[PDB]
Amino acid sequence: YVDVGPDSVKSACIEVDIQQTFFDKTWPRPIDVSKADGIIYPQGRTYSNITITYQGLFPYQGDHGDMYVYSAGHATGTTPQKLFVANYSQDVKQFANGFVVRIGAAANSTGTVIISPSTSATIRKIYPAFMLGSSVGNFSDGKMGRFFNHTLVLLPDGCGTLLRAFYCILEPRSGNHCPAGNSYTSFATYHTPATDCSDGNYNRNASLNSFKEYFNLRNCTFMYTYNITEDEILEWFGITQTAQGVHLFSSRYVDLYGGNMFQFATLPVYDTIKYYSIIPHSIRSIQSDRKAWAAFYVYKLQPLTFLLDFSVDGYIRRAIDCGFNDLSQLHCSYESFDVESGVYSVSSFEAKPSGSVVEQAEGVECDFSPLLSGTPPQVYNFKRLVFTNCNYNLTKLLSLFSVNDFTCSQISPAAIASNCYSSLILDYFSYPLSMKSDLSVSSAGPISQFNYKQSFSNPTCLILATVPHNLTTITKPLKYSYINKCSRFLSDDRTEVPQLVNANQYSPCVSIVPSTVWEDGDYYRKQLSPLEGGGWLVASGSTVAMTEQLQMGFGITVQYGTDTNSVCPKLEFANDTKIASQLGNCVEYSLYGVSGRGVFQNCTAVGVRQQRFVYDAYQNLVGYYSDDGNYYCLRACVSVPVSVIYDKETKTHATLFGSVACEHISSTMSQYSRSTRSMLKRRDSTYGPLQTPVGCVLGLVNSSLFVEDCKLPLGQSLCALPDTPS
Amino acid sequence: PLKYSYINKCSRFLSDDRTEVPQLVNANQYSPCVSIVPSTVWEDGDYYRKQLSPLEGGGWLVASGSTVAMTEQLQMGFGITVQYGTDTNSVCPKLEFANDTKIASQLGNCVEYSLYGVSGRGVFQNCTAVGVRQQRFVYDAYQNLVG
Repeated sequence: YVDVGPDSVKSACIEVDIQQTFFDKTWPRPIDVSKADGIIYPQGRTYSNITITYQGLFPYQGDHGDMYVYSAGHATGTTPQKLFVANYSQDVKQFANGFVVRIGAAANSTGTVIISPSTSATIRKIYPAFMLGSSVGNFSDGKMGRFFNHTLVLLPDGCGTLLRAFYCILEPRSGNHCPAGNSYTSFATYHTPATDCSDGNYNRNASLNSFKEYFNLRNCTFMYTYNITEDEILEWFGITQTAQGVHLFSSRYVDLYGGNMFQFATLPVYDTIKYYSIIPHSIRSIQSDRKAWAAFYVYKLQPLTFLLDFSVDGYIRRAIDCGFNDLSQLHCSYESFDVESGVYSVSSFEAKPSGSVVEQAEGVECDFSPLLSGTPPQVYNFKRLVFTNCNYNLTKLLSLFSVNDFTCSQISPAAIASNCYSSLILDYFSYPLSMKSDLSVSSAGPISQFNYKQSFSNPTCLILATVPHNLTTITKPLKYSYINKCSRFLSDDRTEVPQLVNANQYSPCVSIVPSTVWEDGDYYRKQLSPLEGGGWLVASGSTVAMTEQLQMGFGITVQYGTDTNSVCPKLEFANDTKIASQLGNCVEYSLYGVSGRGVFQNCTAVGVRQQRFVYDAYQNLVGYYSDDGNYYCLRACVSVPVSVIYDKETKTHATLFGSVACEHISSTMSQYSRSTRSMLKRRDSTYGPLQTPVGCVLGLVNSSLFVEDCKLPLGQSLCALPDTPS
Repeated sequence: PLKYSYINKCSRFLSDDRTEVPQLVNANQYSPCVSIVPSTVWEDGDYYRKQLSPLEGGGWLVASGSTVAMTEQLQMGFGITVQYGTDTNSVCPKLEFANDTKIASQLGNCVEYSLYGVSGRGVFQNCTAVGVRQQRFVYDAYQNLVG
């Protein structure tokens, strides 16, 4: 393992007190995508002074981030004491596609000491520490953030000039206030700046030793160190986790001024990261000497597309988060930072459909009790079960067997249980696990040639299983057997023609074949009459030795109908709101397994009743002749068409919703079209909708003036008169 | 190894002890069940279960495995894959550059080339570097190398 050096001197750890209420600040920092905030440089490639679009993991433009700040600990007079820290040890996050940070964002300024904030000390850049891993949990004291197995360590050590990476296992300590000891409160690490960070001695292991104090290093597999230089200018840093390991991106390595992050380093850790947390730290500074520290920000990445303004210096100087809003969408769609003035359609509102109702059942159980006894048939002797009007829980049925093969076609193995159908059909037979080779829907084997064919008109979930020793009512055939020949000899006794089995049907030769094949290679022949077209029917079969536990095969298929969809899963309707009468929005629904969403009203039944569902020329439901005696007319679902009126000289715009009317328009909305419409809110944070002859709009003054040339015409005699001219 | 062995089950039981959902292995990654599974499967059909916390979303992790008899000479499997990068194409075959003309400076015609495995042919001249350095290869809007 890694040469970690010496262990901690004492079992006890400096006591940690949570003072998190002192750390509250309101210093949010939204991503300015037009300054390329948080932009990681493209991986190993650049472009010249051009505009292009690109997709990758990037923080969303609207994010103001999560902010953290570190402080000096407990100290009084001329000495350090305990660790007065925030609750960062308990701050377990889900790792989410990597993240980027701002370090030193508030540096070269002033703030407060935090824990002693009235001091109003000037603020300086400070480097964050982190831990990541695949598993977290409670400490023996119930404390959050214990990490399990190997963990990913990030810590600056001593000064910001040294950075460490580790991949290692933590060992808790049983001393006073320590991770196994039961006087423990919270994790923390610390720096002792009075002797650390000396200009004749930067303590290369300061922070790690203060870490060692709480946890011994065990199974250290990775270690890296980096030489860094100090600079109060803000830097960007990013992490990703990939199949090629974790990668480290930074502006410090390459781009001090533009802030683009380049892949400074890589890691060999191929373990999935599920959890991400920020490590607590304290400065063991003298009370009289306390100093304040600059705020730190972090932003999670998302799979987003951007328009990118590369400079001739190869740095992205501006960008457009394409999906951030409608205007951004336009810029991105035309790959420019200045779309020409005009009126443009944008994505419609989804109209926020309401939570679902159903009309499924009433019904009886789809009792499967025939499967519980006797010898299941030879493959040419199929026994079939068909259910209608009934409710089931197939997992209870499945518990009765040990399934050694579950495969399906046209449906997931889960979905075949979850879905309602008009019929549920099951074919079952004896079938060993030696010959279990010839069952598939595409099999060309003699099993499919003469004994079974499965139609592709329906989804089908095939099962091979064995019978448990406590299913004593199940019995087994003397051998497992099948037809391996079924052809007709010509009346001239030379030519011969096979009769392949029809889908879901018995081959004709079953009429001459014995219920089981007594001996392998048994064959039988029948002379055929002139009424039968002449010739001889000729058939034969083969056998497989019996097994100590019976082996079984099941073919299961389902049929979807219209008003006959009455086999369903057992309802979970208990403890729920009354259905289906809400009405209401275009409510999502499942009516006897007929699913979709839509608007309904009580309205004039039309021909013909007892068909339930009647559809139009495009097979869209017209309405439902309900069981409550009301015909419910379907009025589908609604959306709001919307467009942008853009005057690029003033850099302003208006919007239209039109025929929807201002009854459905309000100062805020969530239906939705875009995640924000802040581009309108630039002024319309203070304004309501206006109703017009084309219909409801935003961003407009009712001037009612007359215009000689609209410039951006609204049709009819309507007009978007320009905002105040330059 | 004493036997060759593998995982044949890795699913999570629902907290109601009826429904169960499989956790299939991710491409090029370990399945989560390796955290409870032993380094080798000691006996064919060995199975192990872990109750999952509410922090873990509840339920039980359930896993099992199977074994194959050892062979007199060891049998091995190798999965080998390669990644193509841009300016990172630095794993190559050993060069056969010995006993050859000086490269790459000819210039010359549109000379055929392979620059760190970046291949094609083209004309080159010494000319005004553009942003940004240490990306080596910079391309146009159609992903054609600029220089």
